[PDB]
Amino acid sequence: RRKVDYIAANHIEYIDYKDTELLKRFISERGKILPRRVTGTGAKNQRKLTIAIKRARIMGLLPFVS
Amino acid sequence: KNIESGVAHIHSTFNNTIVMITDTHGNALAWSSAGSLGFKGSKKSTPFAAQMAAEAATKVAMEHGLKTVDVTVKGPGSGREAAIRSLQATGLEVTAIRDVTPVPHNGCRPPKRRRV
Amino acid sequence: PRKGPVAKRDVLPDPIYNSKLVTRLINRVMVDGKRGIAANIIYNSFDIIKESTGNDPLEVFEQAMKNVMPVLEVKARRVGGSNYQVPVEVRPERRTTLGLRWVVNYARLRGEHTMEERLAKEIMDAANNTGASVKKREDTHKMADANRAFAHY
RNA sequence: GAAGGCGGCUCUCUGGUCUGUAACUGACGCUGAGGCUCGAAAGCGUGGGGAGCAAACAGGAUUAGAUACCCUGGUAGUCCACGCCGUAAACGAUGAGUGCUAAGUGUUGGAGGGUUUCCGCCCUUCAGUGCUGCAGCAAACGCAUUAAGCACUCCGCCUGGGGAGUACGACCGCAAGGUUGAAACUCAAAGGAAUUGACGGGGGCCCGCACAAGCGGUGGAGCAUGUGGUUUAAUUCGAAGCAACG
Ligand SMILES: [K+]
Ligand SMILES: [K+]
Ligand SMILES: [Mg+2]
Ligand SMILES: [Mg+2]
Ligand SMILES: [Mg+2]
Ligand SMILES: [Mg+2]
Ligand SMILES: [Mg+2]
Repeated sequence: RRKVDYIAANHIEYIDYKDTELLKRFISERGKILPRRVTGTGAKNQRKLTIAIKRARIMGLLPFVS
Repeated sequence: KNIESGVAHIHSTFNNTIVMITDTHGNALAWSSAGSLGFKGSKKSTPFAAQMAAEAATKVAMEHGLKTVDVTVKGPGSGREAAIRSLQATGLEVTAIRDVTPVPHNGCRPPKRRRV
Repeated sequence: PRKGPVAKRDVLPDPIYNSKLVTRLINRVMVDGKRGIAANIIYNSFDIIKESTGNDPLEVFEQAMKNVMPVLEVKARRVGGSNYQVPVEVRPERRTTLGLRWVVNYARLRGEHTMEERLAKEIMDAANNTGASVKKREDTHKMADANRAFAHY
């Protein structure tokens, strides 16, 4: 279905791993990253989100599990 | 001996379930299993065997003294539901449930399949 | 059969006691269509029961059937390389059939000189929970409880 | 990414590709034997390391046997650095390059335009990546702007099956063995695709004293009868799973 990206709608870019406020909504319980087909992001932005989230995880901003 | 509450550790597998009741900081308070009850062969892999295990462990634990438990599930098998129902029946109020099924994160090489 | 259940012909009551268990027991103990001999055997046996006990023979027989009728059968199931049993909640008719069968068989197995005496002694023993039929009941129930693990199957 | 192959994260160095741009060179290109380079996994050499897994191997089981499948252990090896090996169902089982040839649909990276408060939607276009499908092609299966169509350039390769990827020779390699590569003799077939059947310790649906539920029997005794062997002068001939044997 035609769905909208948060990022595109918000006109946000240069996704920093610090942005927990934006990254935490693309995460399901126990830290798993929501699929693109669930959320509705583009491939480029989705990959940037993956990298930012993994950075946040290693930097303690977000958990790997739980 | 007499305490308030602990945890329910239920290590269910394809061959056996092992129920273990422990204090929240870890030091155990009771345990039991199908072989302990007296099951053999494939009977160890049964919800009824898990039920009897939970019964015996809860009896001993209540004999020590407690009221409620948290539930820490782990492993395959179908004894989970029957054992939890039997915890409720024998008296322990099921405070909460969580599975801690270990996700290897691609960590180790598992063995071959049961053919070739 | 493949085409579903079959409804059975009704039971004819007993002329004197007006019961169905009695007539069906006649049919059980009968051999080669001899309702006359079977009925005479049964009525003389219940005459013995009236003789040695003031309770009604029908009530004593009801008590025996309550004490012999099982509740749980074992049913066989072949899971590949191992065939094993499964407990089974028994239908109320199957209960009575097995009861009459056990009673009559162990009665005629008893070592007395007439089927009258054999059956009467067996029924009284069953009503007092002492007979081979009750042993059979206990055996089936113990096996059901020993294989109780297969409640799911 | 040329392939093999490459998935945590950050940094250092580095390669190729795509889009527009139309400034510049001005046919400088393509293919490319022979050579050079890279090249899954196994494997070899030297030295580290070794959690788990695991050839070999041990024991238990199974089995008529089980030098196997199953189980419990477990060595090399799997891993790191260098140097060798250079093989694969190394497969899109389809060489590379260029052009032309209905359309549909998704999708990745862009660009342009017409809208849209932006987002977004729409139209066009390039480079890839999938599915459906017209023409045509195809022995058929199937392919079809990512061709197996129409065409052209070059390279590699085939001329029945086996013997045989063997032998001889040469080259390569520490070795294992690799690359090149026949003949004698032998068959009148080997093979591909598809069709009908049959079969399946393949699936689905259904049925039958088929199982289940039950009742009563045979097999044990004696006799009757028939049959097989055997004896016999002959023990007349026929009948041989179900479907021969009162
Ligand atoms: K080595
Ligand atoms: K078939
Ligand atoms: Mg290797
Ligand atoms: Mg197609
Ligand atoms: Mg049967
Ligand atoms: Mg016989
Ligand atoms: Mg006949």
